[PDB]
Amino acid sequence: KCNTATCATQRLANFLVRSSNNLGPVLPPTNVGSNTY
Amino acid sequence: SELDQLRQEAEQLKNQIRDARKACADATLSQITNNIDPVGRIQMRTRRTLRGHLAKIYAMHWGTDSRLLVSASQDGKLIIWDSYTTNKVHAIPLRSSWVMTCAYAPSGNYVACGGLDNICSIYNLKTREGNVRVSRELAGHTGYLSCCRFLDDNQIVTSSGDTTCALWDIETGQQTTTFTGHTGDVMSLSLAPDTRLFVSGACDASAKLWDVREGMCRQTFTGHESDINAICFFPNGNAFATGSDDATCRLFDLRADQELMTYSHDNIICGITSVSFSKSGRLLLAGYDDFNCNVWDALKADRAGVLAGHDNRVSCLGVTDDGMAVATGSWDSFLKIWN
Amino acid sequence: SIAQARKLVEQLKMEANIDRIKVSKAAADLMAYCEAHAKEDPLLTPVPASENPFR
Amino acid sequence: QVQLQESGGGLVQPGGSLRLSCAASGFTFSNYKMNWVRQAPGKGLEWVSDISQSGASISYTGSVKGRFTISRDNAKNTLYLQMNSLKPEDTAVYYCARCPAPFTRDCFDVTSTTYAYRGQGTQVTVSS
Amino acid sequence: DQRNEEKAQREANKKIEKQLQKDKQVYRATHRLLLLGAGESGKNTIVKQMTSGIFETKFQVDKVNFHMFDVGGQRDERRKWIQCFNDVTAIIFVVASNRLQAALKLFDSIWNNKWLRDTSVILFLNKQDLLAEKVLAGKSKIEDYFPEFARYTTPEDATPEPGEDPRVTRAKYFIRDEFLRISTASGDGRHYCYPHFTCSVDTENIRRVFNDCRDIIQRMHLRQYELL
Amino acid sequence: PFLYVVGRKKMMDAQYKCYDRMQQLPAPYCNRTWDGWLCWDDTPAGVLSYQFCPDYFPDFDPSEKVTKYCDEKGVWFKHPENNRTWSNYTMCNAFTPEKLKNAYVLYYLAIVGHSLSIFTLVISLGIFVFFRSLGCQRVTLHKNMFLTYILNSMIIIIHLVEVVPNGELVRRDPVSCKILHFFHQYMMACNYFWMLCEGIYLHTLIVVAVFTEKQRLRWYYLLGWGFPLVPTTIHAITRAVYFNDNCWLSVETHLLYIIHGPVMAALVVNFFFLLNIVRVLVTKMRETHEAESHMYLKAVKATMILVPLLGIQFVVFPWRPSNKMLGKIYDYVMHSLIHFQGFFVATIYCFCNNEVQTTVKRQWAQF
Ligand SMILES: CCCCCCCCCCCCCCCC(=O)O
Ligand SMILES: CCCCCCCCCCCCCCCC(=O)O
Ligand SMILES: CCCCCCCCCCCCCCCC(=O)O
Ligand SMILES: CCCCCCCCCCCCCCCC(=O)O
Ligand SMILES: CCCCCCCCCCCCCCCC(=O)O
Ligand SMILES: CCCCCCCCCCCCCCCC(=O)O
Ligand SMILES: CCCCCCCCCCCCCCCC(=O)O
Ligand SMILES: CCCCCCCCCCCCCCCC(=O)O
Ligand SMILES: CCCCCCCCCCCCCCCC(=O)O
Ligand SMILES: CCCCCCCCCCCCCCCC(=O)O
Ligand SMILES: *[C@@H]1O[C@H](CO)[C@@H](O)[C@H](O)[C@H]1NC(C)=O
Ligand SMILES: *[C@@H]1O[C@H](CO)[C@@H](O)[C@H](O)[C@H]1NC(C)=O
Repeated sequence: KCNTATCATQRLANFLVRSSNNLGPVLPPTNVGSNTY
Repeated sequence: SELDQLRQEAEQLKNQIRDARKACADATLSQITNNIDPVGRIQMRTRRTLRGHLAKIYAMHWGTDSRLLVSASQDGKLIIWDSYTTNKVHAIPLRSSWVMTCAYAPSGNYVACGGLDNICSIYNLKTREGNVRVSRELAGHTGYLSCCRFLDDNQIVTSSGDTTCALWDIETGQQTTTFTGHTGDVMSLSLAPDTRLFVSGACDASAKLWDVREGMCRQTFTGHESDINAICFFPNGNAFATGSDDATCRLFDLRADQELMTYSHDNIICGITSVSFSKSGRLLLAGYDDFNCNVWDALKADRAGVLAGHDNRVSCLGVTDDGMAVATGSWDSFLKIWN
Repeated sequence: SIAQARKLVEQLKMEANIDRIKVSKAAADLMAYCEAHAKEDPLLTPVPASENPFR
Repeated sequence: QVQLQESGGGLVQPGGSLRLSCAASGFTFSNYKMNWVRQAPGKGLEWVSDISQSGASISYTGSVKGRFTISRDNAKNTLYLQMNSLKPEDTAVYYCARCPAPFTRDCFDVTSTTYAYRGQGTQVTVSS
Repeated sequence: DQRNEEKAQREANKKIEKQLQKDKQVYRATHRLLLLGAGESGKNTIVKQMTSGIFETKFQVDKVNFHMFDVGGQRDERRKWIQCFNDVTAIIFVVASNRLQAALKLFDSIWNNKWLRDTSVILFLNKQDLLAEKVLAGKSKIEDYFPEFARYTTPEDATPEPGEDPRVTRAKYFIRDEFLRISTASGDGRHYCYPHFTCSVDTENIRRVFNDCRDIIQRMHLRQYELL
Repeated sequence: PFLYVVGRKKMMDAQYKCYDRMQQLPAPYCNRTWDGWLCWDDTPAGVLSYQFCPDYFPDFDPSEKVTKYCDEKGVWFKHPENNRTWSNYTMCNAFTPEKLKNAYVLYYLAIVGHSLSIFTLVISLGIFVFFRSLGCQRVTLHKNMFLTYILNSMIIIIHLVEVVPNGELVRRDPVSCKILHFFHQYMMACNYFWMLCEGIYLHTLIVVAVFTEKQRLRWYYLLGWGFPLVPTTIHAITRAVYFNDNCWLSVETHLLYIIHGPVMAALVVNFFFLLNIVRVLVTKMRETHEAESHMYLKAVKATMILVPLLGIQFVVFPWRPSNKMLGKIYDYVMHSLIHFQGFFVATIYCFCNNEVQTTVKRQWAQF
């Protein structure tokens, strides 16, 4: 991963792309619940 | 003792001359042209620009055909520019590197240069194999060369830093006539359109009218307060104006032997570097140290326009032989053509 | 020493006996020369374009 | 026509006082920086003092620093030079010099032997 | 026709521009120095370290071209021709030890000149060995010229030659402070002063100029980036 | 679904590793157990055992904690609803409203920081090319330095407006998306290498080779625009064979150091050039015997104006604090020095420049 200051705009562009536009077609937040591990 | 009656006689001569000047002075030229429609404002813009110099430019000179112009710089180069196509014609590598003036011969075959080397070098252009070389090294002056102007193919008057002007003789190297009488360094001189008379302005706040044939000061024009840096004749030959470091330009008359009008402004502190006249003589252009030049009405003392194309202080300017345009050189190694 | 003082007196006396005219005549001569060459002054009035090589 | 005429000067006893007046004409006195220069017998010219445009910047040479006093009047175009406790070593002719360009901090060619912007001066002799 | 003559001017212009570039490459690599001194200042001894009114010595040290210009042959009126040295690297000033007050009143006019506000001055106090014997013998002390020398104190940063009377070191630093107080009176950061000392047998004069000229070019580059 | 298969590879490996780790167990003890996404080491009845969340799933994040309750009475944590063993994983969920809002502020800060850097540098670049009286050897480097900032700001704006908020574009992963990231990864590396070119040239007139003028700028053009082509093409060929993500919008792989390695190395030696220049600058002020308070003020003033030009903020601030409050402040101070950088360089070296001010004032007053 990038923890340097250089790879910071790519870090921002990566978080925004995953957060509102999940790549999976279902776009489902992972389910954390007693039924799941 | 002996200097008492001589200085007292010299003093009385100045009073009777001053009284004779005021006796022949009744109506100022400003009052005569008061009933004449002024020019007002003129629209003059930069036309051509030259970008082929490294060090600051001291002096320049136009030609009789109003086609070419030569300029000097501290790099030791003489560039004969083309005022129309902006094409460099010649590039003379000077042996020295402190040239302070240059001149253009009326025939267009010779050029002049001088400075701290105390030697006026004449360079021939129409040589055999095209290589520009030095023709005659005019040596004999005990000071730096300040200005020089050609008269014929073998006669040239120089103004060095030893308060003496000498009428040289090319192809011989011997001075023919030496003009003495100045107590200060002569800076610039101008030639009347008759090759018989010329005025020289020195650093003693006085301009002396010299004669080429007999070789002595015919008339002495005073009135300035600081070192005179430039001088120029009126087109008719019966008048002349000059500038100094006191930010004032005074126009004198040869026949009247006195000044007629003063061209100056309140917020102008910088001294005049170069002056020039138009063909008709109505416009008076004078350079200044505040990085721009000015245009003055020679009959009413109105500033018809301000030319501010340069970035550094201007050191030379001149109207063409036909008056179609006026060039201006400054210390920014840049030459411009204004029309 | 004393030659410079005597030389200046001789030069000053030579410049004394000269004929000088009134300023009114000199003012009229300069005014006439500046008004009789107005057509020959390219700086007094702007020359029409396509004529001067400084276009 | 720049004209500078000096007044005063002459035979003075050692330890006395003397005053020199420099009348100016032909130029604006409120635009040019004024100076003083002396010429010792058989020696070159020596700078003495100088005064600024409004008399603020005053500087003297080390030989007569504090001993002399200068003052100018722009409305009268007259310069003054006061002397106190004269010495036998100060016998010389004093010239009223003015460096050429106006409104300039620099001040050139005052000490030069061939200078146009200075008067003939007045001879000052100190003896018995 | 006009096309042939115009093409000839274009070829002649490019040949000149090529020569202007070749000469500019050899001109920007040289440093111009103005060697100025008073009457009998002994500047000819510096020329030994490597009519006509200008003398040019193109001495080279550390593969750096230096171009000195002597004043000998000109007159005493330095008003109109001193404006020609507003583009030089530095003005080498030589003072010989009232010949001192004339040197301080000339250095003052050069420092306060409106066209020399960006030209730096390098000092070289010549006649140091004779100045030492003049103050030691006492035939002509500097007390008559400058009465303030009695009240002057020797600075703590004095680095004199071992085995010398501190009176000479006091006289040397007094002259140095006199020239420095004139330079810092109108010093606005555009140009500084570099005082030094020189005798009739010193051989490190070219190294002092080299170090002084190095400081000038190195300091004016800091002003371009506004670091100073 | 490429992000899923790479996450599956890592989680199966973690199953293997502690399936070996459990084999060294010697001899109130909750036995070692593997949950679905992670495995828990043997704990002596410890309460609320913590560990970093697994980075297998993209929505999750490593900078949080996973909580597990074991052996309160002899058994692990039992959820009251399902009555089955469950590990707390709700805290490891990025894209939470607070996390998203901070990202939205950083997104608009980058847009404003780059849009303001275009209108400020176009005027600055246009002045240097039009005013031929300011033609020096360092101005040509500044014109190329300003041109790189404009090109970098333009590509970043296009990437953040035409690529980021488009979801269908990333799923289709067209070739135009990869070549746009290639130009973004090339102009960014070219910007950080021109800071070295400005630093090398600055460390050529103050320390070494001061007398040598007319420096051959052939190496500066090769290092500025020509050299970054090498790290970008090595990373590109290794990004299509080993780790090929949609639009290359992934910062998890270690192959980005191919480009950002020499970039950091070029900025480290650029930071060393800064310390040498300031040390020389202080030495030049000690000979003048300047006041002590004025000497320190001049050294700090000359330092803050060289940080945006030489890119020192990438060397003095390479760490990222894991704390929530500290991390939020770091993201605000870092994005205010990266995006708002072309505006600072233009203001200091063009607007604040003395030679430029007198030139513009003189050019305007002659009307
Ligand atoms: C200068 C900072 C301004 C911050 C303003 C925050 C609120 C403005 C609206 C933000 C909505 C963002 C929605 C983005 C949706 C997406 O990218 O898919
Ligand atoms: C001086 C030049 C500046 C150029 C700035 C361009 C800015 C364009 C983008 C502005 C924000 C657009 C937000 C779009 C949101 C959406 O996709 O619905
Ligand atoms: C990919 C878009 C940007 C492309 C930029 C390419 C620039 C090529 C190299 C230019 C070298 C310098 C040219 C100008 C030199 C000068 O200022 O005199
Ligand atoms: C964006 C495409 C860039 C392609 C690579 C460009 C490499 C340029 C290398 C230098 C070329 C110009 C050299 C000029 C030398 C000089 O002016 O002295
Ligand atoms: C990829 C190439 C990087 C080159 C880095 C050095 C750039 C120039 C450094 C200053 C000038 C060095 C000397 C140049 C002239 C010479 O060869 O003598
Ligand atoms: C000057 C360059 C320095 C760094 C060069 C090497 C950078 C690391 C390369 C790692 C390659 C293998 C990575 C395996 C894990 C992964 O796919 O992310
Ligand atoms: C990863 C970056 C590698 C290159 C960065 C370092 C380049 C150093 C350049 C030093 C230039 C020195 C010039 C000396 C000139 C001389 O004295 O001849
Ligand atoms: C351009 C630089 C911007 C810097 C922005 C800094 C924001 C400072 C915020 C400080 C908050 C301090 C209080 C936090 C309280 C809390 O949440 O516990
Ligand atoms: C030139 C740099 C500008 C820097 C601007 C920093 C902006 C900080 C934004 C902080 C937002 C705080 C909002 C509090 C209220 C809320 O929760 O809506
Ligand atoms: C978008 C730009 C807005 C204005 C930005 C600031 C412009 C300059 C203001 C400060 C001028 C300082 C001038 C004196 C200092 C100096 O010349 O170094
Ligand atoms: C843990 O393992 C040991 C040994 O296999 C066993 O005796 C014990 O019952 C186990 N405990 C639990 C809670 O599974
Ligand atoms: C899981 O952790 C979160 C965060 O600490 C907490 O709010 C929540 O109550 C926890 N859930 C359980 C079942 O412990």
